[PDB]
Amino acid sequence: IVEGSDAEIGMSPWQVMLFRKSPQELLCGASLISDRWVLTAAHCLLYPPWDKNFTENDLLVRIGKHSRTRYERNIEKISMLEKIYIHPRYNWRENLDRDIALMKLKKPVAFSDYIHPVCLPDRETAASLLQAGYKGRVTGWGNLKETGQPSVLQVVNLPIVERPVCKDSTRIRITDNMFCAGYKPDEGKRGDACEGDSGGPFVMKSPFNNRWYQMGIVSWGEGCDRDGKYGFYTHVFRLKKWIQKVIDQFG
Amino acid sequence: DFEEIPEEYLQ
Amino acid sequence: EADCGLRPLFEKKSLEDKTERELLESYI
Ligand SMILES: CC(C)C[C@@H](NS(=O)(=O)Cc1ccccc1)C(=O)N1CCC[C@H]1C(=O)NCc1cc(Cl)ccc1CN
Ligand SMILES: *[C@@H]1O[C@H](CO)[C@@H](O)[C@H](O)[C@H]1NC(C)=O
Ligand code: NA
Ligand code: NA
Repeated sequence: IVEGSDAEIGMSPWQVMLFRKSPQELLCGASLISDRWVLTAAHCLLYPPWDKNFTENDLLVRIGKHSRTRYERNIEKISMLEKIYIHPRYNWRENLDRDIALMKLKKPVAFSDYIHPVCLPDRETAASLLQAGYKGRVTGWGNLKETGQPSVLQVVNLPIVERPVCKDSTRIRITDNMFCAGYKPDEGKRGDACEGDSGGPFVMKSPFNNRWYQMGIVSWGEGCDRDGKYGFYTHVFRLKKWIQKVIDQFG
Repeated sequence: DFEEIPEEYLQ
Repeated sequence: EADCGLRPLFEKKSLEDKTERELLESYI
């Protein structure tokens, strides 16, 4: 996260770290959506241009974390993966269209002060909240700059951007399965996701019921925090039918 | 840079 | 599930985090 701040303890209890077994290192962010299911970006697991194709046994999920590098004894919980499901129409060839994946845990994780699931949006909450100017929150342990790394989980609040402005900021083809967020050059403030924040959540706090909803998944950006560029996020509600199909079939 | 995690999670 | 999105150390105790107000203020 570029130009963010240290998270407060328990501020993002759905935050998940995807951890590589060997070598031991951060792979991506992710989020907890139930006691057995974790949501992430497809490109965290499958990205052929970079020779990335992880299998279940390659990875661990670490839940309840705050410190990036420490083993947080008595606080974090580490889970093995039963199965990975990647969207069948994930487009890694062009623009990361439908950049979404689910991971089922081998055993249910116990909830605690530090571990708790985020809500997924219904059509109505999505329609109400996914509006230009409305701010969401992005969290992760990714790099602090495009070109170092944080001691603890970072957080940044960013405004959703008008679709034509998103489109005009890039030569990449944008789809309805994405939205973009970030400050414009003339707005003074800044901030973005960066390398390592991939797969983490873009959340919004509903003013209707005071619950946090995951509206997006950290997906892609041309660099990190560049003037005139924006971060692009997987549109979670647009892909919710697939999410539900997977959970209903394999749950 | 990462602190070693308990072995049982690697088995 | 029914308890999703309510943080134990915040919503569940009626405590606010340091920047959530920034989000609320943007929901015009
Ligand atoms: C459509 C993609 C091929 C674009 C790619 N951009 S990139 O930074 O890695 C390479 C690049 C650098 C400068 C200018 C143009 C491209 C990218 O964002 N990728 C390629 C595969 C993984 C993903 C990524 O890094 N996602 C993390 C991320 C997510 C957000 Cl929301 C914002 C920034 C970043 C960091 N670039
Ligand atoms: C990725 O891994 C799976 C399983 O090893 C393999 O079958 C597949 O062809 C690989 N490449 C993909 C999905 O692009
Ligand atoms: Na364009
Ligand atoms: Na920018």
